[PDB]
This record gives sequence, structure tokens and C-alpha cells, in this order.
Amino acid sequence: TCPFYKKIPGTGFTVDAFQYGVVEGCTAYFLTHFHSDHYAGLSKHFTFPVYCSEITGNLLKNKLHVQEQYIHPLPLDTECIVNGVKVVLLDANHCPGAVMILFYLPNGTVILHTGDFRADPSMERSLLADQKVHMLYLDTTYCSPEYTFPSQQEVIRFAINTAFEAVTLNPHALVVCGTYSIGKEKVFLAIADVLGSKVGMSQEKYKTLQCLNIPEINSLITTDMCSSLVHLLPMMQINFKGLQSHLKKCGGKYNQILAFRPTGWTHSNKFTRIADVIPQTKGNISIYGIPYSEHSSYLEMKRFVQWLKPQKIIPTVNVGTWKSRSTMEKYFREWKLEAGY
Ligand code: NI
Repeated sequence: TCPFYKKIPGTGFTVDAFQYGVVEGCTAYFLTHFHSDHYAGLSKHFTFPVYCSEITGNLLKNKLHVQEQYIHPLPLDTECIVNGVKVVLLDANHCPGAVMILFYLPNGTVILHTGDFRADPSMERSLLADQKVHMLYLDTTYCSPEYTFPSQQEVIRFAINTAFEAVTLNPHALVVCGTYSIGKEKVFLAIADVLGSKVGMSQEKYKTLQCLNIPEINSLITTDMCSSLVHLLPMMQINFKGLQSHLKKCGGKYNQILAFRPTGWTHSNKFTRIADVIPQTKGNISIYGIPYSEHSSYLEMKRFVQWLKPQKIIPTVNVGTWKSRSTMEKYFREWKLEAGY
């Protein structure tokens, strides 16, 4: 059944709750972003109102075939009335189209639901600065002090420098980047840009990218693989067997592959810096795992919450085990005692 942490009290609303059938008492289903664990259950047969961003709305229509009459896109940073309740959508700094949602309950309670987010100090100057938030439904993916990772900017700088050096030394090297969802487009776009190439990809993935309102996108991507020296493949194909295979397919146009696997966290983050990362190499194939995250580090999460000073925190991630739930509740109490709310 629908868990309590997907329901908004005092409303008939649910958030990211599409896999339970009809939720008794739900008048509006919000969708924070287009990632499969969140939209799971949506299809062309859905006949309830879906509220989301413009970009998420484009993907629901074009990829899932949800009918236009049930898709309700809202602009960001704008007070909107839904079924009698004032709501605002804010940028979540996650993947394209990902939002946080502010609910203003008739009784005066204000609730923030972060969806999936990467906390950033820029959020401290949004419409969140303007009133008190009582309850926070928080993305706790990386809520443990071991989770450090570099800035997105530092990671893209490393990738750009690595690729440009490799291809300039060997003009017959291919760059491959893995993907299994929307998000982390900066990785492959930044590399293609420094190399003066477009990125080549399958027809299904091109279709997905043409939903994202990225400026000048026609100038940056293509379905013609042969004209391109940055290829995107399924994350599953990013290994030596999949890459050797792929290399055969290019007809001896290339003699070397340099591949990137944008992971979340991996335990080499506890010991190694970005300047010190090394690949796995078999022959003329090298694979780099780069820690490009679209979720809060522990310190970014802690800063956001200590800024916001909520009265109650409801975790939405890692909630399945008593050990995880207890650990999280300990950090929340530390933060509150250190900051004095
Ligand atoms: Ni996500």
C-alpha cells in the first residue's frame, strides 16, 4: 500500500505514487521528475490529473504516451492554485525538469517536498527564503558523513581535460559515455564540445533528449554515429566485452576507446581526490568511473537543513530498514542541537 511518506496531509495529494493503483482519496498526483522509480506505473491508460514541470510533461507525452488532457504542466517559481491549495514548483538541481514542491495548507502549515535534489546555497535565495517551512520531505540518499564528493564543475573539468589530451595524442581514439536515464547530460555535452564533435546516439535516446528544452540542442546531438567521435551507449554496454564489441562495429575507423561511467558515489571517494583518479585498462580500451552526482553530499544536505530549520523531517530514501531509519534520525538530532532550532 501507499506509504505515508508519499502522502501530503490536509490535501488529497500524493507525490511520486503511481504504482499502487487508485490511491483512495487522491484528487491530484504530482510527479517530481522523470526517473523510473518515481514514475513507475504511469502509461497511456492513466486518467487522473498529473501535475509536473513542462519538461517532465514533454517526456510523459512523448515517451510514455500519457494523453494530453491528463498532463498539467506548471511554470517554475510561480504561485499556482491546484484543487484549492497554493503550490510552487522550484528547481531541484537534479536532472532536467526535476522539481521540489512547496505546499501551503489551508490551516497555515507549509510543507516542502524536495523530490530528488542536490542541495545548493542558491536555494537559500529562492522563494524558500520568504516564509517558514514546518515539515520537510527530504531526499536522504547520501545521509551519512562518508559521502563526500567533488563539485560538478571540478568533475567536468577533469573529464574535458582527459578527453582532449587523449584524442589530441591519438586522432583515431573514440570517446564513449554510458547512460540509462535522463541526467548528467553535461558530461557528454562538455566532452563533445571540446572535441568539436556532436554526440551520437540511438534514435530512442535522441528522442528523449529532444524533450528537454536544452538551448541549441540541434547543434549538439545527432543520430549519425559515423560522423561523431563521442558515442552514447547503455550503461550496461560500458565494460570490456561491450566496448570491444562496439569497436568492431565502427569498421576500423577507430583503434582506441576511452570510456566514462558517471557513477554516484563509490568507496574510492574516501581515499582518492579527483586529480588522482585512474582508469581500468585492457588493451586499447580504458574505462574511467567519475563521481558525477545529482544528489546532495552529506555536508550539502546538512547545510540546507540547518538553514531551513524545519520542525519535522520525513525521509523519502533509505527508509526500508530500521538501522537506516535510526541512523538518519540521529543525524537530524545532531544537526538541530548544533544549530539551535
Ligand atoms: Ni532521481
